[PDB]
Amino acid sequence: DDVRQYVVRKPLNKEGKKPRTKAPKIQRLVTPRVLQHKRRRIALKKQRTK
RNA sequence: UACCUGGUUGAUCCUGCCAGUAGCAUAUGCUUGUCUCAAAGAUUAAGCCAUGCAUGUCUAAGUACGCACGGCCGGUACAGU
Repeated sequence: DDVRQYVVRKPLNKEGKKPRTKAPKIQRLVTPRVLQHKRRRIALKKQRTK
C-alpha cells in the first residue's frame, strides 16, 4: 500500500488568515533518491575491483 | 680621553683610610611653553575582595506538524524564512 494519503493532517484556525492544514515530512519512505544513493554505493565497489 | 684632588706635621718623605668627581635606577623636593615616541600595585601581604564584563557555534548538504511570519492551492516524502 501507499503510505501517503493515510498520513494524519492537523487543521489550523485563527481570526486573521484563511484556514490551513499541516502534516510532517515522512522519515523512512524509500523514494527514488534513496535508491539512487544505493546504486552508487555499489558502483564504487566495482570501480575499486577493476 | 689607558687621568686624579682636599685631610695626620713646627716643616719633610711614606703607609693607609675618610671626603670629593662621572654614569646608572627606585623614592622625593622646587619648577614648566610647543612637538614625536612610551615604562607604569614586581619589592611590603602567592594578603582579602562589593559590582559589570572576560567562550561560544548553522550550511545547497543530521532531526522543522512553533498560527511565529507567509504564497494563490495543492503536501505529489515535503515550499519558504
